[PDB]
Amino acid sequence: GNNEKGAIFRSLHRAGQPLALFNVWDAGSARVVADAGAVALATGSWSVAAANGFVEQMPRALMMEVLERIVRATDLPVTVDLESGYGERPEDVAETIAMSIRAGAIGCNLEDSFPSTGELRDVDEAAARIAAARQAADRAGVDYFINARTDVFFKAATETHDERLLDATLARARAYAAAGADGLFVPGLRSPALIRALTAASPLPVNVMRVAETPTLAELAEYGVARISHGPYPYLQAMKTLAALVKQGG
Amino acid sequence: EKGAIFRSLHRAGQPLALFNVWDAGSARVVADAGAVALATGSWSVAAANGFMPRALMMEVLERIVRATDLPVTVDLESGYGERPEDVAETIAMSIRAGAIGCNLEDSFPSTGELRDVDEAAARIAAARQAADRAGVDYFINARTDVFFKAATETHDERLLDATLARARAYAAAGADGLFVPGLRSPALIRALTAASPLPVNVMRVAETPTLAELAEYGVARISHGPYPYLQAMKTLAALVKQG
Ligand SMILES: [Cl-]
Ligand SMILES: [Cl-]
Ligand SMILES: [Cl-]
Ligand SMILES: [Cl-]
Ligand SMILES: [Cl-]
Ligand SMILES: [Cl-]
Repeated sequence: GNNEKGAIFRSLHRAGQPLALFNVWDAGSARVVADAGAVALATGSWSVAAANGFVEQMPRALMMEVLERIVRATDLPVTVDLESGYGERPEDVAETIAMSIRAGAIGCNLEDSFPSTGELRDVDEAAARIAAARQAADRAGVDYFINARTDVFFKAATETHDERLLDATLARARAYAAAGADGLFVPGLRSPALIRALTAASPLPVNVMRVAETPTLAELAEYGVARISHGPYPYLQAMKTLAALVKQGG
Repeated sequence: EKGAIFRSLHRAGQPLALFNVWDAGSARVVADAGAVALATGSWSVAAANGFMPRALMMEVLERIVRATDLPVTVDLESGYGERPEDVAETIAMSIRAGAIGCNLEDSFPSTGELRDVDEAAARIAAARQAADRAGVDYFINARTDVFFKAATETHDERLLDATLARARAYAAAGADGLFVPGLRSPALIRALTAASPLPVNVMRVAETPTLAELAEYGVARISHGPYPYLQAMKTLAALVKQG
């Protein structure tokens, strides 16, 4: 049942032995990833939107329909990217999370940026959305993993990534943990020293994104990361293969 | 314009090469890669969506149509309809969805058996009339399963004879193209294209022969079934295994 899937998913967040997730975008891709030995599935908002011909411009109901097809395609635990939570106010984000649970997801990514400007929400406004999500999950009686994404590093040029940004990231992480987040996702962060400092101080299991060849999975694990994401890389590789067939006359 | 463009691309010896797409994202990728038209394939769409009801295919189809300015043809399998009247309705739905052609197959969908020639032709006629009634330039690619269903060892001049007699009945009914999946023999493909009343579509099995070699056989259209989807999923599986 979904609580057992939720428990399995939670248990896989292990500092130094990280959960690696590949984002799927439909039931076919879900099945392929599960058959290739994945231990859980994630959706990615970018991949799902691209697959469906969009640039939270995809309506929530259409995302939920996609999610249900993904969930029923395999027996693996599925986490869903809900972006900023498809809601103006905290109560609206709670409805979104509650709908994700009804759709059969056992966790989410919930991000702290405004879809209008891409700017960060105030720490406590962001935390209030997390708290509403936690409450919705708690009312459902489900074991549900809220992975709180912070865009502190993601929105900053790499050359500006330093201790001040790490400190801002950690202040958000503490607020988000207190509000009921289960994990912290910090995309855009690649510095070994900063990742080490983050995992040493974070109140929550840390998710980082792999983009370049470096750092590698083994390196990230050694820094103490608990979860590794790849964004739309899987979808983009699949589509590269498709485009090359077309050009090669294959 | 889309329909007339698509029709014009069926040139014997200068064939249209079609890749079957299965969602709006794949449609865009293929278009950006230089394709001049797009096809939907039923197997790929079903696979991507976890299989299929007519409504889901039409929903998928509309999203693929809106995704690019290319002409789009849709695989309608046997036509999603018990009687010719029902096939006409499926065609009408596809036109509302923005498709400018279809593949329509002459076999019973639950068994794979061929319909008698007059019943298969009547379904083509109903499709043609539905398109004519809608006032659209719509390309009906009549798929015959003669080589698809029959044992390889019966694949001879007699099976070609059967294929050609069906093609002529289908042409008289309003078909615009003839698709003969399961036909691989170069001698039979050459014989078929020389005698066919309609531009011929063959389906590539392997990467050999080249698009150039097939063109030299006089074919007008070359398709690839679910191969593009399967290759994309191969890459996805490999990525996961590499970690
Ligand atoms: Cl993604
Ligand atoms: Cl960095
Ligand atoms: Cl991700
Ligand atoms: Cl297909
Ligand atoms: Cl043959
Ligand atoms: Cl095909």
